[PDB]
Amino acid sequence: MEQRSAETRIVEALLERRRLKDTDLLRARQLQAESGMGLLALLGRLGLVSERDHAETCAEVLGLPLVDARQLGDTPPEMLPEVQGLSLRFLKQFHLCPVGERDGRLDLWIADPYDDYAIDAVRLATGLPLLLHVGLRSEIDDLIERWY
Repeated sequence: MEQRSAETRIVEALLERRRLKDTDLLRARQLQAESGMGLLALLGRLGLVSERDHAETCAEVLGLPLVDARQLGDTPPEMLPEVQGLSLRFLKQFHLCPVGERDGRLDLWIADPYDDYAIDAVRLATGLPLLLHVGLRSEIDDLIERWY
């Protein structure tokens, strides 16, 4: 049956013949991520979908909570050292912010909860399991400047 895209299988053949390295792909993907050419992100940037409809619909489809900026404080809470792993630059680029730990889990406030690239970058850098809370992109961005 269907399993992988044609492009995935071509990249894999190239990797097996060592015409690509694992390292090439981490970099390509990083660049793809920074391009902002995802579908919803681009619709947003064109003015065609409000932050709120984006936020609400994302929450709803993924069965996630939606957190208002008024439900958070004006300084970061105390958090396990390795919210390092997370540069302020990374937070701004992907519009997300760690806002808490209860208990082993890191609460992550995120504008694009469908963005597995960014969520897996945070899982990896942090080594903590995540709990996802959706917010409006601008609210998250203001929080970031405000705390950091």
